[PDB]
Amino acid sequence: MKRTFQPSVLKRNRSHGFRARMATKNGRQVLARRRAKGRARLTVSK
Amino acid sequence: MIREERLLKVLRAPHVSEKASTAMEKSNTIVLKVAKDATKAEIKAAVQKLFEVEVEVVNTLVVKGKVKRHGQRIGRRSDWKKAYVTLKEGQNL
Amino acid sequence: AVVKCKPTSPGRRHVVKVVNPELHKGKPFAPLLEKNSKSGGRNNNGRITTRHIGGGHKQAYRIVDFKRNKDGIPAVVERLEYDPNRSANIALVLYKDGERRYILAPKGLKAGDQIQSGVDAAIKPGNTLPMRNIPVGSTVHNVEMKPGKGGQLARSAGTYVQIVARDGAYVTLRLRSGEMRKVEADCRATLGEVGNAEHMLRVLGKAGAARWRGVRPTVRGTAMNPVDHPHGGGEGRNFGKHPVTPWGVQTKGKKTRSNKRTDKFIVRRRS
RNA sequence: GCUCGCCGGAAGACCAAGGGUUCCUGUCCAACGUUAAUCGGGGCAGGGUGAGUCGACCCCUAAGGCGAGGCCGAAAGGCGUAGUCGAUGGGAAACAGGUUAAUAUUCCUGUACUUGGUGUUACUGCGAAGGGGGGACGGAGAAGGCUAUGUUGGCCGGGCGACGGUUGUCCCGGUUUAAGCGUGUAGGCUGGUUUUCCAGGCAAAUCCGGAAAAUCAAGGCUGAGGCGUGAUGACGAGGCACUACGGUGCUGAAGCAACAAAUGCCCUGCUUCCAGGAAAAGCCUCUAAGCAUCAGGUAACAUCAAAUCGUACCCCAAACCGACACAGGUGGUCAGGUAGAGAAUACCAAGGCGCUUGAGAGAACUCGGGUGAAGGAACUAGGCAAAAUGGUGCCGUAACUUCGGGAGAAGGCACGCUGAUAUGUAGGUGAGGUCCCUCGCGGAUGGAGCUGAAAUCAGUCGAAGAUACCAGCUGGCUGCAACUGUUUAUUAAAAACACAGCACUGUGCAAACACGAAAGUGGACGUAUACGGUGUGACGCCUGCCCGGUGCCGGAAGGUUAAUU
RNA sequence: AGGACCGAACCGACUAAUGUUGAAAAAUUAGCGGAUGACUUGUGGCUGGGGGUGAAAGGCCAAUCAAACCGGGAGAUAGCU
Ligand SMILES: [K+]
Ligand SMILES: [K+]
Ligand SMILES: [K+]
Ligand SMILES: [Mg+2]
Ligand SMILES: [Mg+2]
Ligand SMILES: [Mg+2]
Ligand SMILES: [Mg+2]
Ligand SMILES: [Mg+2]
Ligand SMILES: [Mg+2]
Ligand SMILES: [Mg+2]
Ligand SMILES: [Mg+2]
Ligand SMILES: [Mg+2]
Ligand SMILES: [Mg+2]
Ligand SMILES: [Mg+2]
Ligand SMILES: [Mg+2]
Ligand SMILES: [Mg+2]
Ligand SMILES: [Mg+2]
Ligand SMILES: [Mg+2]
Ligand SMILES: [Mg+2]
Ligand SMILES: [Mg+2]
Ligand SMILES: [Mg+2]
Ligand SMILES: [Mg+2]
Ligand SMILES: [Mg+2]
Ligand SMILES: [Mg+2]
Ligand SMILES: [Mg+2]
Ligand SMILES: [Mg+2]
Ligand SMILES: [Mg+2]
Ligand SMILES: [Mg+2]
Ligand SMILES: [Mg+2]
Ligand SMILES: [Mg+2]
Ligand SMILES: [Mg+2]
Ligand SMILES: [Mg+2]
Ligand SMILES: [Mg+2]
Ligand SMILES: [Mg+2]
Ligand SMILES: [Mg+2]
Ligand SMILES: [Mg+2]
Ligand SMILES: [Mg+2]
Ligand SMILES: [Mg+2]
Ligand SMILES: [Mg+2]
Ligand SMILES: [Mg+2]
Ligand SMILES: [Mg+2]
Ligand SMILES: [Mg+2]
Ligand SMILES: [Mg+2]
Ligand SMILES: [Mg+2]
Ligand SMILES: [Mg+2]
Ligand SMILES: [Mg+2]
Ligand SMILES: [Mg+2]
Ligand SMILES: [Mg+2]
Ligand SMILES: [Mg+2]
Ligand SMILES: [Mg+2]
Ligand SMILES: [Mg+2]
Ligand SMILES: [Mg+2]
Ligand SMILES: [Mg+2]
Ligand SMILES: [Mg+2]
Ligand SMILES: [Mg+2]
Ligand SMILES: [Mg+2]
Ligand SMILES: [Mg+2]
Repeated sequence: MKRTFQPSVLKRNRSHGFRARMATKNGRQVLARRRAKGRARLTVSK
Repeated sequence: MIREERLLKVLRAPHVSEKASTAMEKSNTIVLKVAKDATKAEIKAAVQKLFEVEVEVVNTLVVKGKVKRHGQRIGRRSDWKKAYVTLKEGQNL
Repeated sequence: AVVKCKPTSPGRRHVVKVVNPELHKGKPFAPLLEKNSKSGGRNNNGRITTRHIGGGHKQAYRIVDFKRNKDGIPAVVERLEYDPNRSANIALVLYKDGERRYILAPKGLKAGDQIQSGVDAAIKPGNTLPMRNIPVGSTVHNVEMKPGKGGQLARSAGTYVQIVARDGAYVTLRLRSGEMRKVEADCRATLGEVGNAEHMLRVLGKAGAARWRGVRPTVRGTAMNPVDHPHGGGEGRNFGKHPVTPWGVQTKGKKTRSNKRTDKFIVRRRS
């Protein structure tokens, strides 16, 4: 059966990537929270 | 003109393997490890200046570093660039 | 002409089509073509703002001259054409200086007919003039509501407006709706009726024919649940409420015209 | 290694996406592998991905995104102009053979092609953020010409058979060859050329559009395939020679024809229909500012350049999505033989596999199947399940009907093989030859050779000839819904939803209405033969009475009545 | 010609059996419906939570839906166990 995760690198990067996060203030607050938690990987970009 | 300081940095080592030896003995091609940012033109000028041989053409490819485990800790070897440098038939390198 | 389809399949049994052999069989005039991509009834918020719109055949927009502004230069009708964007047919006309335009095709207009616009034009179908030059009692179409703005009234197939009276700077028109409307006498109108009056005689015949025109299905409010529509609910077919729109406004008789700015121009409502 | 078995419109092959070293070699067997493992997609070490032409990048735009100013909004922000991004689409160019343990349209051999930069020589009106052209576009259908490909014959090499026969009308194998360049063919479209004039193409135009005469009558554009060349080459059955028994080096025959033939090509064609079928750039052409024996354009020849990133391997799967080495899911391309209408189905080829526990036994019982005396729905909620029907041609077929249907109604007969008709028929294809020719890929006749249904008559074997696989059960009465569709992803597919059709009602355009504190946007680049809302639900015959209640519409006298004063 | 007919691919899901600590958190097997269309499919895009979308089942909106998910108010409150 077709499951929910159908990968596409382009769609992944456009939806959740570093530049999408940076594009809006709420995305930038996502990045601020992840930097303050100390995540080794801020976004799906890497 | 590409600088001598630039040319002295772009060739890192000869590459030693059976494919490299067969290339040298069959089609007059040397196999070199080169700087990852090196271009075919820089490689050509460097092999001509620093090995004093005439270069027909340079083919290049990027080698991806392998993921390895050291005492079951994950790391990754570096990527590097490999140059197939074809000489002009009488050059003796 | 109007032609019934033979009942060789249930989806054909009730089809009635309007077939016009005078319509150009080939491609439209390329220099007056523009892309018009579809909306699905969604606005710039991405939300459906008009229900029941979507799909249907791809269409190219034909630049139609609703202003009829090339005063004093006669044109000759080259060919009548099918226009997917409207119910009327259009006519490709060639102006004596070499310019081509599309116009709404009026009743009786055919290839080789001569048309003209301006105060000096003869009173014959296809000619356009300010309504101050058109006799009282004429039948016109493509009527301007403001001078120089372009035709806006009586543009659908077979429609027309009657100039009923002239009083000063204004003409009074009987609109196809039945409404009596004042319009500046400088506003222009084209003589005659819009053509393709058989348009309304056609019978689509099947659901798919509505879908080809971009018309998606209408679900009745009483077929829904109370959370979706005021009519929703019931164990079985129940109604017992005053009929309303999906947003709760009465929909059998309640008036919605609210425009104090243009009331002055209405002499008598459509009735 | 020999046998066996399974897939073969796949369980083969090549990819995209996704993954990321799983690829190859050596070595190890603790853990991982549902068993053992000497093996592995497992551990460890080393190796492996080579591009002017393939792809990305790049130029160009779609939906859409972002958006200088701007408009709007308590703030955050929303929308949007100029712009700028955004492929799933448009845009330059390479093929065949060989080679590695592992890459190849990338390396090598052979033979090509494209764009751009400079430098000569020659002829010159060049110039764009602009104008015009082109790019450039639907569904269905029909037919012709082709090729891929297959079959047979010829040819070439080999064979003479473990058991009766096999020098022949015998058996096995091979019979391949590209891009490029030349030729412009089947065929499609279009009249052509020269001058004059002009309210149009935001200005200009020699370009386009329009008008006028003169003149010629074929000019031009496009176009599969074939032929020639590429190629005195490559490959090539096989033979020989060694082999670390995995394979390597040498040598090299024939290498043709006829017939059949695509869903591929001509074909972005043609015909037809209505539901009327992207954009922009590259490209071509025209002028403006301007430059003006300069620059620059054209042409040939010469020289330089074409960077960078991807390229291993899986890819209907043990490598991707499903926690698994999981009977699931995953877009594109390739398409052999016999039989067959077929990409169904059976058996096979190329190729790939036997599904990572086995060995015995031959109880009940469960699962999946086969057969069954007599009976034949007695079973049961119900014929659930099962059994049965099943092909082609021809004969024949009722009520009812909206005249289309119903209908494959029902029902019945023939069907294999062999011989002749006719040593192979009707037909299809088509060489030599001849005749004409606006002389070539020409036309007219001519028909060798090849291929080849169906029928008739006679004979003949079996219990059975649509023999396997494959492949309608039929009829009678009646409810509901007109119909094809849609639906409760995962207990409901229906009589529910939708539907064409009908009706009421709103809406005069800055429309009603909807999203939105707003700007705006959709409705619609539509305009009452339109658009929204509501109910009904093809069609036929119809749709009666009630306005007292509630709603809506209209009224505007009188009473009551807010802020305010 | 056709929301025409029979029938593979393809899209579905009417019946039965199996399976129900499954091979599978919806499948398998034998049958079954559509199969030029209101068809189906790839890539990309838009609509966001009292919101979307809905040929309407309260269906669907990441195995979650009569108000998604994550974090917070938060140790809500719990005359109840
Ligand atoms: K109800
Ligand atoms: K109910
Ligand atoms: K909510
Ligand atoms: Mg090279
Ligand atoms: Mg490379
Ligand atoms: Mg509607
Ligand atoms: Mg309706
Ligand atoms: Mg309901
Ligand atoms: Mg309510
Ligand atoms: Mg009831
Ligand atoms: Mg009641
Ligand atoms: Mg590894
Ligand atoms: Mg391996
Ligand atoms: Mg052991
Ligand atoms: Mg083990
Ligand atoms: Mg390994
Ligand atoms: Mg845009
Ligand atoms: Mg914006
Ligand atoms: Mg701004
Ligand atoms: Mg761009
Ligand atoms: Mg693309
Ligand atoms: Mg390989
Ligand atoms: Mg052929
Ligand atoms: Mg086809
Ligand atoms: Mg590969
Ligand atoms: Mg297994
Ligand atoms: Mg699997
Ligand atoms: Mg599939
Ligand atoms: Mg099969
Ligand atoms: Mg047994
Ligand atoms: Mg049994
Ligand atoms: Mg039996
Ligand atoms: Mg029995
Ligand atoms: Mg019996
Ligand atoms: Mg019986
Ligand atoms: Mg009984
Ligand atoms: Mg009983
Ligand atoms: Mg049954
Ligand atoms: Mg059966
Ligand atoms: Mg009854
Ligand atoms: Mg029905
Ligand atoms: Mg149905
Ligand atoms: Mg269900
Ligand atoms: Mg069901
Ligand atoms: Mg508006
Ligand atoms: Mg109803
Ligand atoms: Mg009814
Ligand atoms: Mg059908
Ligand atoms: Mg479904
Ligand atoms: Mg099945
Ligand atoms: Mg059917
Ligand atoms: Mg069918
Ligand atoms: Mg309910
Ligand atoms: Mg869900
Ligand atoms: Mg709530
Ligand atoms: Mg609190
Ligand atoms: Mg608590």
